[PDB]
Parts: sequence; C-alpha cells; structure tokens
Amino acid sequence: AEVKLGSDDGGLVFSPSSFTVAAGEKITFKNNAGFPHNIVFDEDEVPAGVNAEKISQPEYLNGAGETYEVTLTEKGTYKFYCEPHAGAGMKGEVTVN
Ligand SMILES: [Cu+2]
Repeated sequence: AEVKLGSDDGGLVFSPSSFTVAAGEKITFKNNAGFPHNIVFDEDEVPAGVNAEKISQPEYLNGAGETYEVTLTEKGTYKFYCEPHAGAGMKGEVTVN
C-alpha cells in the first residue's frame, strides 16, 4: 500500500485516509506535496501490545519525494496522524487483519 501526504492540487490530507491490510503487508508513506510532514501514533487507541514509539516518527521530514516504511502485524486498528497539519484535519488509520 502506498500513501501520499498532501493532495495533487491544494489539500493536506492522508491519501488514502483509512484502509485495511493483511498482517504481513508493507506500508510506505510518500511525500507528494506539502512537506514538512509528520507521523505519530496516538497511544490511546493502539493495541495494548504494539508499542507506538517504534512505529511513530518523532523526526520531522522536509525531503521532496522522501518516503518511510512500516509493517504492522496485529489484526486490529491503529490511529495515526500529523501533529503540524492537525489544524486542517490530517489523520490516518489502518485496520490490519
Ligand atoms: Cu503533515
């Protein structure tokens, strides 16, 4: 699954926003336009076993085209989002199976 941070004409959103995946798939985030972006996991809706400090990204990023990877493996749901662009409504969610 590939996600693009930022719209293709003027909009800050996680595109796609929410989507399910198989417990063994790779999730690569990609900067499409609107950097710098940020990704963190709310330790309030994350399973009580998958630490959110390892899948989060406390390190901002301002590289055009830069990308990151994440591979969850616990059938459930994880809520992530952007702290800087949280004023617009930039959020993220993944339902693993
Ligand atoms: Cu952002």
